[PDB]
Amino acid sequence: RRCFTTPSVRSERCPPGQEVCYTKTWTDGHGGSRGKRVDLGCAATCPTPKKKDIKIICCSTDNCNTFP
Amino acid sequence: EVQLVESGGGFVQPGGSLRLSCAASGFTFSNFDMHWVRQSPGKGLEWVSGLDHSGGAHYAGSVKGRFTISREDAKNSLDLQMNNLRVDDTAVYFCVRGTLYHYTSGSYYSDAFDIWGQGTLVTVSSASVKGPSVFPLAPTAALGCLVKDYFPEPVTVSWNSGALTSGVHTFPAVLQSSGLYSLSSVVTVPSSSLGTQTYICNVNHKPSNTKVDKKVEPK
Amino acid sequence: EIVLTQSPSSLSASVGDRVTITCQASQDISNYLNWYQQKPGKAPKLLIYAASSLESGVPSRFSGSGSGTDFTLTISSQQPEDFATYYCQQANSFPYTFGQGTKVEIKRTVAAPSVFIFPPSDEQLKSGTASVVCLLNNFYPREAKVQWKVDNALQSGNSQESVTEQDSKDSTYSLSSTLTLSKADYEKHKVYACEVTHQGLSSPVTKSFNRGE
Repeated sequence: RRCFTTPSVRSERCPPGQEVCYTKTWTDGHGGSRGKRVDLGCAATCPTPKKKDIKIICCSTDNCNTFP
Repeated sequence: EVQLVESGGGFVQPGGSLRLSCAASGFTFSNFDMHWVRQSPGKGLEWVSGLDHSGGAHYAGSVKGRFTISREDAKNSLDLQMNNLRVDDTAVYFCVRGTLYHYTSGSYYSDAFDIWGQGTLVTVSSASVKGPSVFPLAPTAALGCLVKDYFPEPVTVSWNSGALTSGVHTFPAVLQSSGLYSLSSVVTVPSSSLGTQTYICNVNHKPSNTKVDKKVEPK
Repeated sequence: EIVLTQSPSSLSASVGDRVTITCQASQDISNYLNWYQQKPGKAPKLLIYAASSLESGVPSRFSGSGSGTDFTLTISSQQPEDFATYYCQQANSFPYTFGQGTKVEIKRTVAAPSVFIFPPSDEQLKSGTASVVCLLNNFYPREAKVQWKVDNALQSGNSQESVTEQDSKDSTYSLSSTLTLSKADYEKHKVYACEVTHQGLSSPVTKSFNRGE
């Protein structure tokens, strides 16, 4: 499957087995002037947010984790 | 996993030149700021030059005019042409990727240095390749071998063809004022065995195809 | 050029201790300061960016603080894998500059050095040069004072000393001091002495020989 992956945002073939695209956001030390960080990649299981303001969005179609 | 690999290092004389190259695994140079950072015992870590994502080059003052950083687009090759080298340029050179962090407001480059190559050794010296002289350090008792006047690093020292490893101390080499290196290798053994036990140090210097076995006994 | 002053250049810590490393910038750099960890023979590893933000995979015991000129790296509980050298690095303006580093070493009890002196071999004396070696074996801490004396004359500027890394087993250091003399200067004098001052010794220790016995 294909998902948008960071750092350089492009569609990439997921490592086989991984069929879930994800979007992960969190707050940096620069969040006041730049906003939330955002990570994009593949996964075999939708990640579980550690704690705090980490929110994770998952889907299961090609290139569904578009950049906000 | 994402990696960087350096190449093109070696030994050169003052005024000489060296062309370092860097090859990336898992990403494309043109999307990132790339940097060269060198490290030496004496000045520490030093940013040498950078080539940002948009194609502009930057250089440290001690290097500008002599070093040229460049990128071969879509060829996975970041190069650093180092001309008119000096002794002061002797260091381990790291290929370093500038970080690329994404926010809801966009992309930001080189907040930090997240990917570092294994490093390549650059040594500028007027000396030529030379085999070492091996002298005994005659004698719990201590004995050793003095490995003096060789170039370049490294040498390997074993004791009794590798059978003697406990209590062995091989000190880091020191660059003498003559431009040649020197070090000692020592080992502590019981005083009762000084008369009956044989002690050999085996010194190997690959750049000069030199191999010396020296017997060390009390006087 | 922004100057970064790391303090201390070196420090000893035990497992579980709280480690504090500071970094001071010669001018304001906001929070554009990073921290790296480096093991011997290896490349530095990014640990913290933007003064306080951790990289992925970095344990929670690492933390950072500060903005402007005064910055701190804290290891809440020193672990065995944390004995390394730590560097701060500013990303505020060109050129990128690093601190001199803070080498975290393994704390242990004081152990006095075992001292040996070695006269030059007759083989080397054929070359016109004489080397005299003083060995300091398995001691802690690193700080030691080695003084060379030739017929009671204090030597200065003609000796170099080399130090091993902290031993993987007992965490001790070893040091060699090498006195370099010409063959003519060596055979003019008779008594060669190495006096060692170390915290683990009751009083300084001298080792000596007489040329030709």
